[PDB]
Amino acid sequence: MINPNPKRSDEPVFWGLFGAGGMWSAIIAPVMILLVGILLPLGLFPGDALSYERVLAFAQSFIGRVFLFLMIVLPLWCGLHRMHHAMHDLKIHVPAGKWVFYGLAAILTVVTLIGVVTI
Amino acid sequence: TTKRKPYVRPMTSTWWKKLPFYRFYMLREGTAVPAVWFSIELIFGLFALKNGPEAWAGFVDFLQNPVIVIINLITLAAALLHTKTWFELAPKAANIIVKDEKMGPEPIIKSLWAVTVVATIVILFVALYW
Amino acid sequence: MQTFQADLAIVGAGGAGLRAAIAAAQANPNAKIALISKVYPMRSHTVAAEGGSAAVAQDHDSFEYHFHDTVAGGDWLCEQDVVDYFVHHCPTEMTQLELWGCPWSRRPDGSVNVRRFGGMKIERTWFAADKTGFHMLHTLFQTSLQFPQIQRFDEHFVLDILVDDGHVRGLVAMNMMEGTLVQIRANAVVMATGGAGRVYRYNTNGGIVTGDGMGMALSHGVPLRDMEFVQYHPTGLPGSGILMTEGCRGEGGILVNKNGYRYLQDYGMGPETPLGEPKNKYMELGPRDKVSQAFWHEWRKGNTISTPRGDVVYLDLRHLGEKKLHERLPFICELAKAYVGVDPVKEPIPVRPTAHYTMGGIETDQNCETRIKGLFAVGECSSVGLHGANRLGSNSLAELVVFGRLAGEQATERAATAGNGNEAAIEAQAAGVEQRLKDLVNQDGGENWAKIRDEMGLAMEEGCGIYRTPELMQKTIDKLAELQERFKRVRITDTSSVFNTDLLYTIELGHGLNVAECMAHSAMARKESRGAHQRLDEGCTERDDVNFLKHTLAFRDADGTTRLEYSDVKITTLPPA
Amino acid sequence: AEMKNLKIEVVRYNPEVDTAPHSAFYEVPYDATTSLLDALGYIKDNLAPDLSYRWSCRMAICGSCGMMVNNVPKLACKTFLRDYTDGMKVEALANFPIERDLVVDMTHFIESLEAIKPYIIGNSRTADQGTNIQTPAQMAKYHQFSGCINCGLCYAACPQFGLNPEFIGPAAITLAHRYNEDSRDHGKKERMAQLNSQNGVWSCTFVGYCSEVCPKHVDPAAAIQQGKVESSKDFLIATLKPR
Ligand SMILES: Cc1cc2nc3c(=O)[nH]c(=O)nc-3n(C[C@H](O)[C@H](O)[C@H](O)COP(=O)(O)OP(=O)(O)OC[C@H]3O[C@@H](n4cnc5c(N)ncnc54)[C@H](O)[C@@H]3O)c2cc1C
Ligand SMILES: O=C(O)CCCC(=O)O
Ligand code: SF4
Ligand code: F3S
Ligand code: FES
Repeated sequence: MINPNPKRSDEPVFWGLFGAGGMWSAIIAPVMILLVGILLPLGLFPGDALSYERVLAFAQSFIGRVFLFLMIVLPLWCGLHRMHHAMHDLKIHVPAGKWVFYGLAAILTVVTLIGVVTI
Repeated sequence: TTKRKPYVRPMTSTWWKKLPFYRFYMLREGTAVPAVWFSIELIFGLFALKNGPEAWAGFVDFLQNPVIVIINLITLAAALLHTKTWFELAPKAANIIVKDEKMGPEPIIKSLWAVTVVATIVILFVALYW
Repeated sequence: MQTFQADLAIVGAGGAGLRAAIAAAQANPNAKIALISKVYPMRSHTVAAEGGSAAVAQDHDSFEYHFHDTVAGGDWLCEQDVVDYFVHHCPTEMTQLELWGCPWSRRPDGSVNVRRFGGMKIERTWFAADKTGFHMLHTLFQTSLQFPQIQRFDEHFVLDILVDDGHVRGLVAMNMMEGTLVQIRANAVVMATGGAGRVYRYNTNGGIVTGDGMGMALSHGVPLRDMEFVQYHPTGLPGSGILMTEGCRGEGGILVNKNGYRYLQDYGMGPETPLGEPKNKYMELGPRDKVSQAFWHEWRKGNTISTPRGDVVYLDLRHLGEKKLHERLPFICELAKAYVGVDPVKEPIPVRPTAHYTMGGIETDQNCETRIKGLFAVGECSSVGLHGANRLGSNSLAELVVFGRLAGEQATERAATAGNGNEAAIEAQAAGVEQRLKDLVNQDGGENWAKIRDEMGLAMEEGCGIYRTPELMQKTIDKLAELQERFKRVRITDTSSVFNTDLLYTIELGHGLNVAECMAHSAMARKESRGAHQRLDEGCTERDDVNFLKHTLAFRDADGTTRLEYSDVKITTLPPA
Repeated sequence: AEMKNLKIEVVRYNPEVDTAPHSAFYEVPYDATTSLLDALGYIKDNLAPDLSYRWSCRMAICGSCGMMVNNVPKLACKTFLRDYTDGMKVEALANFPIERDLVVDMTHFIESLEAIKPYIIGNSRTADQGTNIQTPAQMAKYHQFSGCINCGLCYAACPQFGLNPEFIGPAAITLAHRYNEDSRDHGKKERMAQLNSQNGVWSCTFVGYCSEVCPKHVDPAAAIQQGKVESSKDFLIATLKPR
């Protein structure tokens, strides 16, 4: 019954990504949700550290661009990867799972790549 | 012919609802949602930031809508959970022998949080202090 | 009955059975071998062995020391021609086990470590933590997967063997899941069913060790050798009879009575040794029998601590400490915690001698062949003449691989030389089996099998103990005779066919009683004290080389009588004196 | 003295008569030391003599013991009644087809184990040359993973196995990993295919319940992870082989 010789899985690429994704997201997202999610919108910051001028100065620097890219993209691969598996475990039947989720990532990757090559 | 009728119990969509160990796993996986939600926010942010001061202001206004705040707080709760659980699991990928024993997960767990702490500070510093 | 062809059939998927399985496949690649087991191969009792397997490894050792050790520990009832061979193939076989992946505990220089067992002066016991059996069986089983030649029949209960004209020609087994009968044709058959420890009330054995193979052999004219010799292990948990490895006492554990007195010094095994350094042959490490005997005496004085589980003495392991314990005693640590509620670092563990190893078994030549051409026995169910009156600790597991192999190889040749038997009388033999079974199913009477069981176990304990007296051996013999009778009035209430255990347990009980009778009859007839056999009655308390340097052979005749014969003991270079 | 009794529910099933498994209750006397396997036996000898189950060692070493107890994959011979004073429901090992009573078809599990070639491969050394050399450090690599008693609890535990019966499962993977990590073996290539399949390591979403129930403390979850890493290493090598 157990087949003689199975076909290699594709998963090591997605797992590879989701690996970096989950790792980055784990170390860095906390701080980031704090700043953008709570500190900035509540004005709880020294002088003008999170003023529209300063953010932009950083966003337009080389480091900033690279940084924002990873920051947006890495957790996307991780999280989407996970939602894809959540479908199976939750017993939900999804047409073209890999194409939907991993597609969605690739798009937003691009949307982002564009975004940080500047709009 | 055979007298045996092997009975196969069916696995239901709700299986994880049964045992708390499973629920907690579902919860662990639930953190994916806010993860992407947040990454999405950053996109709006990023693009509104490129369309100049007026758009950026209306983005900062969005993040002030009392509901959004509540969602972003939850986002952070999700995040921390992801962090804590992630830190428990990654060490299992290593198979590391320190003088004749297989080293436990603890040494790595600590290092990972140590790095998290340094990072958390370094960013809060650079972001707010200069 | 569906029929299967095989070049040879192995009954039993334990260590020895599997070792024969592999041996046969390497000796002839084109063979169809039938490996037959009532449980999955890795459930065999062998897996529970903790002490270790014995083989000459150290530079200052010698095969002659191993030999001396066996024959002496066997009280000179060993076949010295067989012992000689055995010792010589121990390293080969142990090494090969390493070669197939057995993770033997190693010296820091990365070579196999060895420790002392069974009182051997030079330590030659190879070990893997204290799960040596577990590793050996799993290694052997997992190895056996790579031979296409081996066809497995898992969960198949072997009912009988087929024989005509002094030759084995096959066997008949139940497919336990389906409840249907099967017949495997083979011109040579290996009995590797393990012993009969399960006929005692308290014993260290797995439920499956019920003597089946021996019983089967009995039914065909084959005698059982030296069934009076039954080995108790000095230290077992009360109630379950669960074994605590001698390794406890090798690492420095102590045995104390209700006054915390180390009692063994008062029984010829003194002077008390310091907690640090134990010494071989002294105190807790004294000879096996003397340590068990000492329990009996201590109980006589009223020095045993009394639990609801029974009267016990204490095995004290606290002075060993945390680290020492977890490196070598982790398994023993969890057992005691689980089954008696004792952390061995916090407090003492209850122990008492328990029935352990069947020295006796199916009679065999130096080639593992029985009096029925093509029929073989190996391992605990057999008697090759290795152990004599007392098995050396760790020589048993060694025996599985050493003789397992020999059997697999010998059976390969008999299967090749066979020629054919008469298929009419053969198919009639099978009709016979099938019919005897329907006889047992239909049998009415309303006697409960489990009580005949419970009562056989009791008679065995009370009559065939560490110490043995005519009065009790007789009462046991008598008791067994009633139980044998009552057995014929048993009703198997469960009539279903899918994994009927009611039936299976009942059949094994049948076998138990036949075997039990052979221990009891053999023991009484041996009017002497030798090895595991200790009689208290006048003029039977010592070793008699004049009249009893001979093996006991117990046959069972169609009339249901257990009749004894004696045979000579082959001696080469080690005459007693 | 007087032994307290315990009302034990056991889910009976007879393929010949029953259409589905149905509960059955049995009063068992017990004390501090009574296991479920002891209880099971009492029932068989005294109350229900058609009660079929697997057991042998009586000391949690053979692995034939496995069943469900209050919805937890447990070993009869290691489950003690003293803990279940507040009701005790006993069921056949989950995620396996029930054959009869507490006895489940273990077949997939067997074939699974067999498929990963669990035996030393491609070591030409022979017995006359003596044994291989292997340091305690080298053993430590695979050692813990070598203690699986093929009990199968970890499969009843695994919801991924529950949702994909074709998933070779925690044990099988673990056992493969043990041989791959044995310094004495060179049959890694012969095992990767099975581990690399979607039904291989790639069916594990790291629920990690396997390691939680495993009576032999083998942490199969950790081997699956370690196997995920190796499958990915393996994937890369084979992507970069144009050869
Ligand atoms: C707790 C314990 C510890 C021990 N430790 C050591 C030790 O450290 N060193 C040492 O040398 N010895 C030790 N021994 C003794 C040794 O383990 C056994 O004698 C040895 O394992 C027997 O192996 P075997 O193959 O002959 O029997 P087993 O391995 O018990 O063979 C059993 C096989 O035969 C099959 N079988 C039986 N009846 C039937 C049937 N009717 N139909 C089909 N199949 C059947 C079973 O299904 C099973 O596959 C120990 C024994 C015990 C109980
Ligand atoms: O004490 C042990 O662990 C083994 C006793 C001797 C044997 O059975 O081989
Ligand atoms: S890993 Fe643990 S649970 Fe799984 S079969 Fe092996 S011993 Fe049993
Ligand atoms: S529970 Fe199952 S999902 Fe993986 S971690 Fe264990 S095999
Ligand atoms: S009976 Fe052997 S594992 Fe429970």
